[PDB]
Amino acid sequence: TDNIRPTYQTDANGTYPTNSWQVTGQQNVINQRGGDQVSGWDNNTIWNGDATDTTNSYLKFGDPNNPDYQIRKYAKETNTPGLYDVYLNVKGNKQQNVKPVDIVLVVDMSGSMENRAGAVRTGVKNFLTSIQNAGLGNYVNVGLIGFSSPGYIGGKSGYISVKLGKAGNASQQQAINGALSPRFQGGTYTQIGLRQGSAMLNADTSGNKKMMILLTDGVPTFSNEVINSEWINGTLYGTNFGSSRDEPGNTARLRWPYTDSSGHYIYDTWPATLGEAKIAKDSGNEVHALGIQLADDDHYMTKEKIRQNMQLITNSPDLYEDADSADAVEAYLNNQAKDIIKNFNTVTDGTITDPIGTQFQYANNQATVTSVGKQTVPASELPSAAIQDGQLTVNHMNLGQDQEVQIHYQVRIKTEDAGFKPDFWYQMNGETLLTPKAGAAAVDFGIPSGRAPATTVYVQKQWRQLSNQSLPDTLNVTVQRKLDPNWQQTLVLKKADNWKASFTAPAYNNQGQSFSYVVKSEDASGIDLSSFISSQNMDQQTATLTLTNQQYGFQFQKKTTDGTDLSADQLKAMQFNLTQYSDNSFQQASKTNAITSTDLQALAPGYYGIQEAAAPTGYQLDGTTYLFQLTSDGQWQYHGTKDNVTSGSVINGQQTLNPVGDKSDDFTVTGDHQQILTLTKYDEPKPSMTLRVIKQDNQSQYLAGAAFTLQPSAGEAETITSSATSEGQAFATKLVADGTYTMSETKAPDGYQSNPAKIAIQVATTGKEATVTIDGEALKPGESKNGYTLAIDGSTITLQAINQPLAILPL
Ligand SMILES: [Mg+2]
Repeated sequence: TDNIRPTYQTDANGTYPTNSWQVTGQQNVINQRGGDQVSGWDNNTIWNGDATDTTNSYLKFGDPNNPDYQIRKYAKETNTPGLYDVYLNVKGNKQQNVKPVDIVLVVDMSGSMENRAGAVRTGVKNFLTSIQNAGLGNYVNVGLIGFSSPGYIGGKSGYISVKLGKAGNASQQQAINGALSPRFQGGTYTQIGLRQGSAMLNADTSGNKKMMILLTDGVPTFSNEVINSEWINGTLYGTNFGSSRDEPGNTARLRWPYTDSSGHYIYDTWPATLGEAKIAKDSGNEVHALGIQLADDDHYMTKEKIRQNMQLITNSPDLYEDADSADAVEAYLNNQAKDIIKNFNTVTDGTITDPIGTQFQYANNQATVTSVGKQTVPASELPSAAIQDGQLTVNHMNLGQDQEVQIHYQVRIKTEDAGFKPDFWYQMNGETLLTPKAGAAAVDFGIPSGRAPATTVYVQKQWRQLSNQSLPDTLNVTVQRKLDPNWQQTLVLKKADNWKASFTAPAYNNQGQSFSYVVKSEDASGIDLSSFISSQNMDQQTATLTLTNQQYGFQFQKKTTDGTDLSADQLKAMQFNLTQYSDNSFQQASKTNAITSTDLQALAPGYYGIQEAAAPTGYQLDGTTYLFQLTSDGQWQYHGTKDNVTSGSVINGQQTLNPVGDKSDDFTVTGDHQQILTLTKYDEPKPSMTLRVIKQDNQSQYLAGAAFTLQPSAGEAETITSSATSEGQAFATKLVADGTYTMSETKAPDGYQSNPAKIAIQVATTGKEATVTIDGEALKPGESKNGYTLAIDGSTITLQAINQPLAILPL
């Protein structure tokens, strides 16, 4: 068998069969080639791996052309990666060139048998036929002893005999069946049957197995005189016999009982009959018996007692059976035929031991046994197969000519273990052994190997910034998988390579699925990324783990309740401050910076406030500080105001805020990934006043052409020229609430005296009234001072100015 012990190699590619084959179209399993003891390994390097195959890649023991047994172990990958079908096939045979067995049929041909007789005739004929049809004709010598009583069947002898002969032989068959053909008649001298059957068995010392099968209805009515006897386990056994005979004829009970030379009482034919059986057994014969429709022995002995006695004729009770009908008789003999045929199997109570390989686990604990040879192994003869404690064991294998069994189980390669190598052959079994019979040397199945291939996984960084400033040139990341505490993979993602790198890993996990990877970046000292909030996704289709760094930000837009546009001048006086807080109480600012309506400020997760500190010129100040939060996962939350802090509501799309006269402020979340929080802040205008000048000469005529200039406190100077009309001329510049202004005639018209008087106007907080002074002195509506008369009607301030002609020395 040296020529067919599977050999394995181990090297940088793993451990695998040196003489191998592959399954057509699969690259991750490798099996052991078949062979025979003469030629060695077969030439079959690839075939389909179909489990219904019974011809390819077997290891054949004995005659290469007619093996004693042949075996196969191979694996095939399933449609689930890492999960393999494994199959063990074993086919048997009938033995060749071994000694025959000798069987003597000992047939009760007494009258009490004849419809018993007819089932015996047919049963015996089928017994011989069965052995012939199984090709064991030449391995079974069968003889016959038929008994009745002296004078009937056998003549004086009381028995007939057909010598031991091959069961397969036509003339031997005829001789046996011809001998059993006369009508059964006479007494029942069971002792002579047992004696002569044993003598036939013992006539040589070839060393063949010796077997006697006794067919009787169980009541011996003739026996030899019992001379000595022994009591053994509370039954009486005759041990020495005279030539005189006890002849009760139609019952076992003696007419004239006696005490024998061992001082034991003999009152029936049983001591003699059991005695003779004991003598046969002691000589090395195996005695089987069929009790055919046992009936009460008149009113002497119950059928139950007879049955008890019958169970002592055989070597053990096991080897006595009852037959209740003609079919039971044929079935018994058929089963005796099968048992004898089974005797010549090359595999008898055979076993397989199959420990799973280190790098594999059982998919499940199911080991399915099926018959697949041309001759069926019935469900009751099929061996047992069980998986337990990392071992598949197959027991009670019984296989004759053209009988083959297949055992199927499943194993999964473990890729997750810390030491696992992809693209590396691991054996699916430990040493896997058929022991075909008790005491026989074990023989090896060929062990398959499996592997999981490596695959390339890509890691990519995606940046979504609010600027397009310089990003870092590199970024360090760490990959992990599901969380696996040993497995890690660091990578350097580089601007130069489109922010993409790769690693290799096993293509699938312990369950044959793609690994779920997670990735995280490390801090880079030279650049601040607290304003980026990362998210990730493995796209199995592209084999790419993308880490998305999303920048978040805040901005505001400023509006007016009235609906007018704001000047660039107006926006110059406006101030907004962004505050950041330490915690969700917003009780302590960590910082406060100016933010304009053209800014988009990147924000790290935190707590924040936005407040108008100064209104655009013309508009009222709303000093409300709105409070908000950017969470760690890029959620926006509204936390009310400084006056009334709330616990934080998620802002979903928009969140309407406090009323501003006519309108409401709002927070609105914008940008394509909700990355921008936009404040819309409204401003309501300050109520205002208009200033107009009426101009006259010293004689009540309106006087065009006098220049008057209005100087706002922090605003811009405006000059107008008087009309020659009662309506006068207005300034376009609105005198807004709280505002300070001065005015004077900056250019008298030609021929008129300049008037240097200084009008100061201070508008009330309401913006619906004003206080007026002139060269420091209070001037009230209706009153006059230094050429000016004041009137105030609603929100209109009117100054009537009188111009004096240049003085002339009169002549
Ligand atoms: Mg009888």
